[PDB]
Amino acid sequence: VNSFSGYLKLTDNVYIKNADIVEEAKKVKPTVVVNAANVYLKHGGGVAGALNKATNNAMQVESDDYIATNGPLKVGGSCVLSGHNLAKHCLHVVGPNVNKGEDIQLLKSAYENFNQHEVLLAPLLSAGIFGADPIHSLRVCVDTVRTNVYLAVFDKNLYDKLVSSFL
Ligand SMILES: CNC(=O)C[C@@H](C)Nc1ncnc2[nH]c3cc(Br)ccc3c12
Repeated sequence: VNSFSGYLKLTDNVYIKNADIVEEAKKVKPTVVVNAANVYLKHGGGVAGALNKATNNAMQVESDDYIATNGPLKVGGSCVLSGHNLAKHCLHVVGPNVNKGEDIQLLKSAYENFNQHEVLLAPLLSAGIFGADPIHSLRVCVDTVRTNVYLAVFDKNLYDKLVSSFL
């Protein structure tokens, strides 16, 4: 039993809700919140900009030190950093950005990072400003993640479409 509330169950291990991931993290304080990161950990907009804003820019300060030490992530890769006031940990995961020409096949590799964590609160990778089809992202999530994932979808119209079209 966990504290996630109001989710629709899609499969044995995947759950979904129309919710602002920032507000959801603040309420649940999950062990892991997933950020929709880029390779530079520049949290300017989309989910990343919103999560970082909620940390009062502490996420960005920590991220800049991480990059200065380690260099950029790989597309499809991840790193674990602090969750600040939102969660114990933040798993920064880089899905391919279609608006940069990146290989959509890398979306499966991106979701594989979730399997290193027993339970996660997450957005749909490569959705939103990353330009991928969210219906496809949900399909890859369900077919790749084996651990327990609670998906927050900000847009109500999109949430209803994802549920209604789910096979
Ligand atoms: C239409 N874009 C998506 O669907 C992409 C998806 C990854 N974005 C989000 N997903 C879940 N919760 C979220 N809260 C937010 C608050 C702010 Br401001 C900006 C974005 C999000 C956000």
